[PDB]
Amino acid sequence: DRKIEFSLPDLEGRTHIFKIHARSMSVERDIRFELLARLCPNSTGAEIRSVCTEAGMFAIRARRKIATEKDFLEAVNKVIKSYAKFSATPRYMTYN
Amino acid sequence: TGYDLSASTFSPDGRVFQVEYAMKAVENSSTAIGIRCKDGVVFGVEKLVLSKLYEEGSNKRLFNVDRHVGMAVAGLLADARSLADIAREEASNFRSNFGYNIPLKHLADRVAMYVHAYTLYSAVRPFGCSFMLGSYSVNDGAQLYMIDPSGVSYGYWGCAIGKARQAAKTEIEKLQMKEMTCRDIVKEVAKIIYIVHDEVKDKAFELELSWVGELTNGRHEIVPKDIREEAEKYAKESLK
Amino acid sequence: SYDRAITVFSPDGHLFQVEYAQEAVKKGSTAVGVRGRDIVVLGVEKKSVAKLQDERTVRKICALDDNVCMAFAGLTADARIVINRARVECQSHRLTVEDPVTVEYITRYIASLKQRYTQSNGRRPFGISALIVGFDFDGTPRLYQTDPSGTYHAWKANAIGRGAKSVREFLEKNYTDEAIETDDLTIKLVIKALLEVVQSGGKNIELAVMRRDQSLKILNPEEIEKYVAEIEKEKEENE
Amino acid sequence: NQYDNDVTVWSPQGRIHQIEYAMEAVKQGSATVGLKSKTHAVLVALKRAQSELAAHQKKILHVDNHIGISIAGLTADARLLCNFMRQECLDSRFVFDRPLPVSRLVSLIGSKTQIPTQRYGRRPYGVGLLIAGYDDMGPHIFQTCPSANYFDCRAMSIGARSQSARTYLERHMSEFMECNLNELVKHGLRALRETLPAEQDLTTKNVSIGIVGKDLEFTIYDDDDVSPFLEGLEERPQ
Amino acid sequence: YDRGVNTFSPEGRLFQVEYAIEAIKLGSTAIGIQTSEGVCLAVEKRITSPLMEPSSIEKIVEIDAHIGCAMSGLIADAKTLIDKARVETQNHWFTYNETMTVESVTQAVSNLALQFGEEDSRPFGVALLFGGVDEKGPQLFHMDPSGTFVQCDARAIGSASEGAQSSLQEVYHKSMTLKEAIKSSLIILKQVMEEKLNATNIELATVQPGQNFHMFTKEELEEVIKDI
Amino acid sequence: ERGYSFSLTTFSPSGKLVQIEYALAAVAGGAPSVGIKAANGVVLATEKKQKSILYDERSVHKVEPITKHIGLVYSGMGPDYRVLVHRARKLAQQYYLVYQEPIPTAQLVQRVASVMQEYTQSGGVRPFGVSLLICGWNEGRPYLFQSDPSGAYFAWKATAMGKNYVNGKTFLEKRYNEDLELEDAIHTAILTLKESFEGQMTEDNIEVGICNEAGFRRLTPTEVKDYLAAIA
Amino acid sequence: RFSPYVFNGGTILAIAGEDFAIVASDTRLSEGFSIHTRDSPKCYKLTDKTVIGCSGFHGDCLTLTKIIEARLKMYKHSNNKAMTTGAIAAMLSTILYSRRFFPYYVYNIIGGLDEEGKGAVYSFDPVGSYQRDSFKAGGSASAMLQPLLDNQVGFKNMQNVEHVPLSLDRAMRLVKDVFISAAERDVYTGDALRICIVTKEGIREETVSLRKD
Amino acid sequence: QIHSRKMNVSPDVNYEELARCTDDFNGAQCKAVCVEAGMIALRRGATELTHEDYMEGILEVQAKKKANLQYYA
Repeated sequence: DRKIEFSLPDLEGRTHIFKIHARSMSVERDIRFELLARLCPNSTGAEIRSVCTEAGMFAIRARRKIATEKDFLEAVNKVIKSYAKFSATPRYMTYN
Repeated sequence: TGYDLSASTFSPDGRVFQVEYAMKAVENSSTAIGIRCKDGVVFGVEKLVLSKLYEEGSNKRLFNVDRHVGMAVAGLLADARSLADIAREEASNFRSNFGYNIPLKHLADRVAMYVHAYTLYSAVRPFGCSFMLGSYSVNDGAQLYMIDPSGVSYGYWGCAIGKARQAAKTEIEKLQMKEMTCRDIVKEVAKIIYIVHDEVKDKAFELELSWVGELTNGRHEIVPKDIREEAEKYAKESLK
Repeated sequence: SYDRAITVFSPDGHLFQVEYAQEAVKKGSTAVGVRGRDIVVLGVEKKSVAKLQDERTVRKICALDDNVCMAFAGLTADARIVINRARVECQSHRLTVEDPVTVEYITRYIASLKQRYTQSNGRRPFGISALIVGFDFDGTPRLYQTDPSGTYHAWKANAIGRGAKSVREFLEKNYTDEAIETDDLTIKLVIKALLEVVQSGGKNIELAVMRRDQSLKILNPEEIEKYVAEIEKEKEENE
Repeated sequence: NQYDNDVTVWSPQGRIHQIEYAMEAVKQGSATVGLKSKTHAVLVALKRAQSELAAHQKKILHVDNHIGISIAGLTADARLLCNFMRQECLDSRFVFDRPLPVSRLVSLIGSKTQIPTQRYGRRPYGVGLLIAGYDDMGPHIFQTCPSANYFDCRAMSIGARSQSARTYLERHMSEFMECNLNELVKHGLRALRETLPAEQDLTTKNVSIGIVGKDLEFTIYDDDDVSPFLEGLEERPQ
Repeated sequence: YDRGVNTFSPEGRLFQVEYAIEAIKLGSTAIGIQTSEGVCLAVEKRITSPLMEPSSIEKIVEIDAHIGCAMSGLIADAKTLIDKARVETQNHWFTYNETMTVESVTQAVSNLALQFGEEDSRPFGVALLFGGVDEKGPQLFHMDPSGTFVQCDARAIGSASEGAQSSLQEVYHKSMTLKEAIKSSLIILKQVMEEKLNATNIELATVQPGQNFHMFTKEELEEVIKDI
Repeated sequence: ERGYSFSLTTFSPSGKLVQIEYALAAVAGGAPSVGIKAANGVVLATEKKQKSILYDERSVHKVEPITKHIGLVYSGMGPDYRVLVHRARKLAQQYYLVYQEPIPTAQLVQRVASVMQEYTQSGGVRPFGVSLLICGWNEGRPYLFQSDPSGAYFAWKATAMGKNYVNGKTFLEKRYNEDLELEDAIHTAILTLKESFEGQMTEDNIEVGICNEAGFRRLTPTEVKDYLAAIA
Repeated sequence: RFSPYVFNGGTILAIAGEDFAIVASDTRLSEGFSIHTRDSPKCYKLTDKTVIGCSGFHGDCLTLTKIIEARLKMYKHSNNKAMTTGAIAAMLSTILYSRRFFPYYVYNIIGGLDEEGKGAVYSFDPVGSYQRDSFKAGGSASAMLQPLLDNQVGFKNMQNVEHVPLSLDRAMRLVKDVFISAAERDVYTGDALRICIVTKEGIREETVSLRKD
Repeated sequence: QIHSRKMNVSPDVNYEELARCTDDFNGAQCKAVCVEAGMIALRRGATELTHEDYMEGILEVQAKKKANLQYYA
C-alpha cells in the first residue's frame, strides 16, 4: 500500500545530518555547518558521515586535538570531488 | 522480448507486432458501420457523449474527402484527420493533372500505399486508424472500400469497424442490400446500431448518419434532420 | 550526416564527456609557465626522448604569431588542429583591424571554439588544455589558460599536466615579487619548479623564454646544464 | 518498461505512453475556465507566482482582434505555437483581406502538432490551449491537447484541479445561453473559487479575464479593471 | 537504459531540462534588487588561487548602454547567450531607431533557450538576471534554462540562492533607496560566501534613469565595505 | 527516407573486425570453385547443382563476362554477386570512355576491391558475402586474381574457393606446374572439382569459362561433355 | 515587351503644424489617356496619430500598404505598444531598400504627431532615403506645389513680412487653394480632394470637389 | 461506493466525480483510496469525510514524485 520515497536531502536535511554526525566530536567552536552543506549539492547521508569521519583524521594526521574549519574543507574536496569518479548515485537516480 | 520494438524487425516466427499492436488500438474506438444499397452508399456512426459539456456537432468521426467520396474513421482521431488530409489532397492532384473526378479503385489504392509506407521503417510508426471509403458514380455505381492500419483494402457489400465488429456484421448479413434503395436502408442502418452498446457501458450516445447516391445527385452530404428523426423514431421498437 | 547528442547532462548536473576529457589532460606531460615583468618564461618538462628521433618534430611549444606563443597538454592529435585553426584566425585579424592580435583576443577565439564544440551534434569534446603566453602592444606580459570546457582564465603562474596540483602548490609558497627580479632569476624559478616534478634532471626539460621584442628562443641543453648546476649549487650551500 | 521511451513505439495494449505523459504536463499548470453565451465568449484564468515579490505569470494572450487564447503547461512551447498562431492569422488577412475563421484555424494546429507525434526523436507539444473566437456563426470555445485532438465544446476547464470546475459547469450550463456579459463572467468566476483551497480565493492580482464580444474587440483585463467584475460575488459557504 | 534527449517523465516534466535546473546550484551566488531609484546588482567571484588574476573573470557584463546582466551556473555557454542579446539590441536600433525595452530583450533570448534536438543539442545550463532602465523605469527580470522568465523585485541566484531569498524577503520594501539597497545586498553576501569580504572578491554595477550602465571598480567600492 | 550514418563494424578488444570474420564464414559455405592459369590462358570452373529437376539450368549463369577479355566467377551468396557484377560492368566503361582502351585486369581489381573496402566502413551496411576470381589476358600474359569481402586482393597461380577449399589447395599444389596448355588446365580443373561434387558430374552440373589471347568466352555444354568425358 | 511599370498619377501634400498635421490628396486613378475611377484616395490611416500618402505605380501602392500594416501588428505582439511616427519612418527605409535592385515605384510621405504632440513630416524617395521636414508635396504636380508653400509657409523671398506660425484655420484654406491651381494645369490632378487632419483627438476627414476634366 | 460503507461519510461526495478523477485504476487501487482517505481525516482529527480527503488520498495512491514543479502555466 505505502510507497515511501527516500530522496536526497535538500538543504536543511543536509545541515541536520552534519549536526547528527558531528555532535560527538572535538571541534572548533566557531565553525558553520550551513556553509558546508552548500558544497554538497547531490550527496547522500552516508557520504556526509564519511566527510565528518575523514576530517577528524586530519587532526590526527599532524598532532592536534580539535578539528578546524579548514580541516573540513580538506575533507570535502577529497570525499565529494576527488572520489567523484565513483559517486554511486547518478546511474541509480534513474534507477537503472 | 526485444523483437517487437521497431517496425523494421520480423519476429522469430515471421510477423510484425508493431502493426498488430496498432490494430489493437482500433477496437477502443466505438463503432462505424457502412453498407451500400442498390444505388448508393449509406454510412453510420454512433457517437459517444463523453460529457455534457461538449457541443452537439463536435469532433465528427465522419469526414468528406471529395465532392462524391466520403470517409468514416475509427481509431486515434489525430491520425484519422491526418489521413483525411492526404486523401483530400490526393484527389486534387488527379483532377488537376487528368481533368476528371478520381475513381475509388484508384483513390483507395493511392491511400493504402501511403499507409503501407509507414510499416517499413524504424523512424516512423504505423497509423492507428482504420476507415471506410464509399461513393457513387453515374458510370460506375456505388463503391465501398475499407483500409486497415497494415494497408490492405478490399471491396465490401457492408462492413463494420469499432469495438463490436463481429457483433455488428452478424446482423448486416440479415439484410438484403442488393435490392433496397437508399431510403429504407437509412432506417435499417440505425436499427443495427441501437441493438449494440448496452446502456451499462455508456449512458447516452449520438447518432450520426451519412448518405450518397443519385438520390443525392452524386454529391456526398449528411442526412437531413427529418429523415434521421424517422430512424430515431424507429429506435425504440427493438424492445419487442 | 551523423546527428547524435554526445555531450548530455547527468541526473545530478554534470557533463560527463567534458570531465572525462579533463582526465586525458591529467596524464599528459607537465607544462609550467610564469611571467616576469619584462620576459616571460615557460617550459614543458618530460621531453621523454629516446635518442633515436628527430628532436624538432616532437616540440610542444609553437608560435601563433610573432608575439604569441603556446604550450599544451593532453593528446597531441587534437592539439595541432586547434593550433592550425588559430593560425588562420590570427592571420585573418590582420586583414581586418590593422594591429597584431592581442593575447586576450586569441584566447577568446580558442575558448569559444572549444565551448560550441561541446554543444554540437556527434562530436566528442577536445581533450587538451593550453597556456597562451604573449607580451602584447605597450609591453604588458600576461598569460592565460584554457580548460577543455572552454573557460579562458588569466594567471600569474600556472602549471598543467601530469602532476599539476603539486607544482601549483609549490609555486604559491615560492612566488615572491623579487623572484621575477632578473630575467635569469625568473628562469631559476621555473627550473626549480619542474625539478620539483617528474624528475627530468636537465635531460627532459626544454625552457623557452621570450623577451617582449624577440621571437621564442629555446636555450639548448648547455645553459640548462649551467642553470641546473647553479640552482642546485645554492641549494648545496644553504642546506 | 521498455515500451515507455520513444513516441514511435506502440504499447502492446496499443497506447503510446509519450502522448499520455504530455497529458501530465498540462495537469501541472494552474486552472483556467472558458465558456460562451449566444453572443459572447469569456475565458478566465488563474495566475501563480513563485515568491511574494515575484510577479504573476500571465496566461491569456492576444492572437488577433477576434481570437484570444489561454495556455497551460510549459510556457516555452506555448510561445512556439503562439508565434505560429499569429502568423497564420495575418497572412490570411494579407491574402484574402478577411478575418480567418476560428474553426479553420484550429485544424491548422491539429495538423501542426500531429507531425512530431509520429517521427523519431520528436517530442509532443505540452500545451493547454483554450481558444475563444468569432466566426460568422457567433462565439466558439475550443480546447486542444498534446494528442493533437481538438474538441468543440461550450464550456471547459483545464489545469491543476479542474474536475471540480467541470462539475460546477454541468449543473449551471442551462443558464449560460441567456445572460448578458455581467453574470456570464461571474458564472465563470464561481468556477474558479471552486478549484481552490478553502481560504484564499480572488485577491485581484492572480486572476485575469478576456472577452470577445459581438460588437467588442478582444480585450484583456488585468488586476485593476478586474475589480469591477470581481465585486458582486457572495462569500464562500461553509 | 539510455533515453533520448527529448523524453517526458512519467511525472511529465522532461529529463534534461530538469537536470539543467540542478546545474545552476553549483554556480556562484548573485543578488539583484530592483529599486525605483535604480537597479543594483551584485555577485561574488569565488577566487580559487592566490596566483590567479582576479579581474580576468567577470559575472556582470553589459548588453547595451542601459541594460546589464548577471550570470550563474556555467560560464562558457553563457557567452553564447550574451552575444545573441547584443546583436538583437543592435538590429532593433538599426531598424527602429530606438532602444529595445528590457522585457523584449529577455523573450528574444528565452526563445533561443529551448531549441535543442537531433535535426538542423542540449539545453543551456546558465541562469541570468537582466537589470535595465527602459521607459517604464527600472526593471529586473530572471530567466531559466527552461526558458521561463518573470519579473522579480529581489532575486538571488546561485549556490546560496534559497538561503539568501529568505533573508531578502524580510528587508525589502517597495520604497527603498539605491544607497541603502547597495548596503543591504552586501550584508547578505557577507553571510553566504566562504572567504572574507573585500574589494576583490565581489563586484557591483548599478543602472540609473539619469546616467547609463555603470559598473563599480575597486576605488569607489570599498567605501561601502568600510561603512558596512 | 534516410540512412543510419554510423558504422556497425567496430574493432573487437582483441583487435579483429568481427563482421568481416563472419562474412568469410558465409564464403566458405558456398559452392566450390577453382581457377587455374597456365601459360596461355586462364581456366575458371565452378560447380552448379540445381536442387531439383524442375529448375531451368540454362537461365542463370555463374560464369559472367565483364568485357571482351575479362571473366569473373564467385563462391558465396547469390544476390550479393549480381550487385558487384553490375558495378564492375560499369567501371570497365568509365575507363573506356576516358582512355579508349580495354581496361587492364589489374586496374579492374584495383577498383572492384575499392568498392568492397568502402562498403565495410560506411554507415549502416553489412559487408558483402562473396569472394571473386577474375581472369584475363592483357598484353599477352594472363592474370588470375582473388578478392575477399575485406577488400584485399592477391595474385594466384592456382587456387580454390568454396567448400573444402583447404583440400583443393593441397590437391592443386601436387598437380600444377609452370608448363601446361589451356586444355591441360581444363582437365585438372575438372579433376579437382571431382573431389567435392556428387556422383554424377554431367554436362550441366558444372560451368567452365576460359581466356585466350582471342578473348574471354564461356563453354557451351557440348564440348563441356567432351571434357567431362575421358576425365578422372 | 512586357514592361513591368506604369505611371498611375496622383498628387499628395503634407504640412506639419504645431499641434496638428494635414495630409491631403486627389482621388483620381488613371493611366495612359484614360480614367479608371474618380474615387481612389491615398489617405491611409496607419494609427490614430500617423497617416501615409502613397503615389506612383498603383500595384506597388496596394502591396506596400499591406506590408506595412502587418508589421505594425507584429511590433505590438512583440513589444506591447504601438509604433511611434519616427519608428515607422525608420522601419520603412529598410523596407524600401530591401528591393534595391528592383525598386518600388512609390513616393511616400508620412505625416503625424510625435511623442510631444507636434507635427512631423517624413518624405521618401523610391529607394528609401528620408528626412524630417515641415511641408512636402509629392506625386505628379509636386513641382507646382513646392514653390507656393515656400512663399507662404516658409516665408521665403519676402522683405519686411512678419513670421507668424501657421494656424489650423489658415492651413486649411491654404491647402484648399493650392490644389485648385494644380487642377487647372495638371492633367492628372483629380476631382475630389480628400483632406485628413491629424490632431491630438483623432483623425478628421473632409472631401472637397474640384473640376472634372 | 462499496468500501465506503463502514465509514462516516458526509453527503458532500460525488462518486460520479470521484470515479472520473480516478482513471486507470483497478479494484485494488479504488479500494486503496477509501482507506487512505479514511486515515487523512484522523490526522486532522476530523470525524466525517469530505470531498478533498478523497482527493488527497488519490495523490498518495498514484505515488508521484514531488520535485518543486510550479514553473508551468
